[PDB]
Amino acid sequence: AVVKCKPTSPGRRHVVKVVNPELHKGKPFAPLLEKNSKSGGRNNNGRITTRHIGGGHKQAYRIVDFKRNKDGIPAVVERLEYDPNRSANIALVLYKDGERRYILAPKGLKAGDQIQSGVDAAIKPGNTLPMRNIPVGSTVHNVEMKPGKGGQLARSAGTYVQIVARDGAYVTLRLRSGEMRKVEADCRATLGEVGNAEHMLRVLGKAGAARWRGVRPTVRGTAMNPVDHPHGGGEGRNFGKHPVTPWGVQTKGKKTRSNKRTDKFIVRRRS
Amino acid sequence: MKRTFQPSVLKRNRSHGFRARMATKNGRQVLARRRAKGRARLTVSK
RNA sequence: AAUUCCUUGUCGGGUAAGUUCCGACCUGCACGAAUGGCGUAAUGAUGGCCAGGCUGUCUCCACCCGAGACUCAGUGAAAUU
RNA sequence: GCUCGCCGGAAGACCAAGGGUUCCUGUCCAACGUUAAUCGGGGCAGGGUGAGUCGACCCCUAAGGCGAGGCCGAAAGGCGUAGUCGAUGGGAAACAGGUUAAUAUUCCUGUACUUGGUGUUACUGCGAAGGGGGGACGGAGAAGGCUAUGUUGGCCGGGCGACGGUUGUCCCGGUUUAAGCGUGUAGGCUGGUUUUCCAGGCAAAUCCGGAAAAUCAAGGCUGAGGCGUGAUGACGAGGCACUACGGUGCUGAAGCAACAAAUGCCCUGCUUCCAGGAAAAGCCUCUAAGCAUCAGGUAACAUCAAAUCGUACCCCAAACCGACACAGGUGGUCAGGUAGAGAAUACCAAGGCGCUUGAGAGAACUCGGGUGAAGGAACUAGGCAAAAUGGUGCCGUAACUUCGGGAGAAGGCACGCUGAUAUGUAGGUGAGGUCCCUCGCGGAUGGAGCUGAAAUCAGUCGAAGAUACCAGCUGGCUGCAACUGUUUAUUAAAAACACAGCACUGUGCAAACACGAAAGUGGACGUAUACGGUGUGACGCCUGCCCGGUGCCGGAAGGUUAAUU
RNA sequence: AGGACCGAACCGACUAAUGUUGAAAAAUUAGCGGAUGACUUGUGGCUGGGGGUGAAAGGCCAAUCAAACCGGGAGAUAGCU
Repeated sequence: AVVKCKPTSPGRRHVVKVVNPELHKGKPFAPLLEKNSKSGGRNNNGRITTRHIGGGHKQAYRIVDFKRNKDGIPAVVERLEYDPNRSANIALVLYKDGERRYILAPKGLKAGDQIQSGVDAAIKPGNTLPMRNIPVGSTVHNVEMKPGKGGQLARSAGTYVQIVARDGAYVTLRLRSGEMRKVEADCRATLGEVGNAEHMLRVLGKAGAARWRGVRPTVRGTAMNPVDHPHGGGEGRNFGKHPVTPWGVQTKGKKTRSNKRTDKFIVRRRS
Repeated sequence: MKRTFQPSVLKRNRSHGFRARMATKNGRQVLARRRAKGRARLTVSK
């Protein structure tokens, strides 16, 4: 639910919080945890490669199952949990044989729901089947791009994909960006959508909130000196040149896709 | 007012110690130059 | 006007007397709408202006308590030429 | 040696880092000490640092470093796997008293504890570089139960007053004792035992996980303090004798209770929130390959072993970093009394100091302070500086507003001491006694003793009762930026830089982009509700007209055009 | 509950005076700002010179920064003193 804080002090007037009581108020599953140390945007050379990264709260990595290759063994959801490594939530499931795993939480999943994977699985949210056995025009998420490696598309808070056609060994999909892409008709996909749709309505409300996420302040560039940025300086506020990155690239329309390796699985890129 | 030199034995040996000088080609050339000059103390070991 | 050269523009308010300040007028030398326009409670070791209280800031300085300055003994510099 | 003054959340005490004999004793005064010097952190000589339990080494790992083969690179070399190093973190064990001129949890006395090896006896399923459990973890807040510690009374010893009084409700001092062992309380968490079965834990498994039954609810784990023992001991104010007036033998009374109370302990707990909170070993269990009249495992007793290195002294300073015996800088631990909300402030205890030139004089002028007739900003670029306001309770409080604020707005009244209400009240703490019980560190009742606010009435002293230290000046109009924050170390703290919010644009994952001759790494163990770049800068009402120029994004008829032939 | 309020430790540096061959190659005294957080601090580690880092001043990188320090080419060149 979306909750608006009262203005008892500056820095709380514009704070908007998203509260989900269904989440587990306890420790996570220890056996499925790993260490995750921060980098600060620096590579093995010690140089900064991505700016505006640093600090934040300590986090632990949850091992999530993006493959879903346990076929013929029904599982039951135990509880919903909060994951600091991603915007969406996760669910702890229990298989009949006694194994536990983490999966992305679909839209309308609760505790006690039953899920299954395989060719013969039922068409219900949370179930994973190859796109060959999924009807056309349905909504799916966590889509595999190559059979066996695990889902890579539609893993965010409230994203999903739509199957539009099936010609041969390939299936055409409409991604959340509007792109028309086609992949082989052997990749697994999960029915339903990722349920955190309210994630987009949150308002941080103050600078300190952004620092908690590990985001460092951004310096414009027109406020620098000519030796530091092409936008440079000047007596006052001049800016008499075309917008440009550091290192000299346009940033206002210039496309930068130069792959040319696939160039077949794209039809209607966007817009 | 805090000054520039803040002593620390552990950091002194790890930065200018004998073994630190022997771990690189350039470090071993420092010792060669000092041996030729005849320095009584090659490094800051002790 | 943090923007107005002519300029202390003109009128009114406040003062015995106001090139500053506040409110209007528009002849905008050379405002203007995300290198944003116009408003805005709260906040500020931020800029300008006016009152009450308060006083040696001042009319106009007087006395007093301490550390140097001055004399005696010991030690004993410097810029410059 | 007797007085005076200063610090006392230090200017006292104990360490790390760093220094390296500055420590103690004898002797010397040239140089060093901002003066003299018999003195010294100075010269010379001798002496001093005692550990199975403290620390290091050692076992284990974080960031990170190195890195057999390997991949890449003109050479040098770069990255990285298996591994191996790396504390600022995890991992067995000692307390009190006595003693030296200088060391001690290290020596002595008394009383304890831990991990290994060998051997004997009894009983036995033992076994890993593998599996599981455990180790193992955030912020804030709220109490309750305790201790350190303090105060008073009782008790024991001593005292009867340099000047009026002081045999009493009077004065001074002491009233101290550990680890270990036994007991398992306040309180916290979790339902137990038995049998059968199973696509999981890279194979196995009696262990972990999962499913289905039966039978009882009392089982277990964790846990401050208190009590007992340790202790017929040690310590002990004061006496009595050696006596160079530098010190040791001998002996030694009381050694209880009540109240108050932590920022420390129970607490790695409990409650609650979003930003969702290390790793590995020791340790406890389970089996594989293997070995079984052996070897190994558990328990008892005896015996042996626990090496090596550090240990002096300073450590908010004259010994460390600043060229100095330099108003500077430097992390952790201990936390007494009266007043007080307090680790502020004032005066003190334990303890430590008066800061390494002095003696006189009492001019101008400079520095740091106190007071002031009448006027009260007339000073000045400018109320710069100074003066002034200052506490608690009650009454009362405007425009405006995003309804939280503005606000401690402004302003007003009361504050000491004595007596009574009440020989000390409300409240807090709680003994004896009585009854009961799963008789125990139990429960109910009971109220002695101790401790102790606030208010009202009356009286009373001074010019002044929040009397000292301590401790907001207030109000009206207006520009800029929303706000808390950030910045030119050493002339600029701002209207500048960040900021939440908003928009455009790039990017379908071997992503764009960035560091790299390359390998590769970051982005990210993320996937368009995501990530990068650019401009604007909370919020409210809004954001008009122009695509000729330059850039960017599309388009194909034609013209022009490289290497090559 | 809070980048909430008053205020010590702790971290900062707005005003004035003194000092300016200073006690000090940036400090002292009296006031002043933040003080549960975008906070502060100990130990160790990583980023190297046309490069680093930078809530952005051309700031900082060992009292040195519009291109650090040391050695070398080197007795660079100087129609100028």
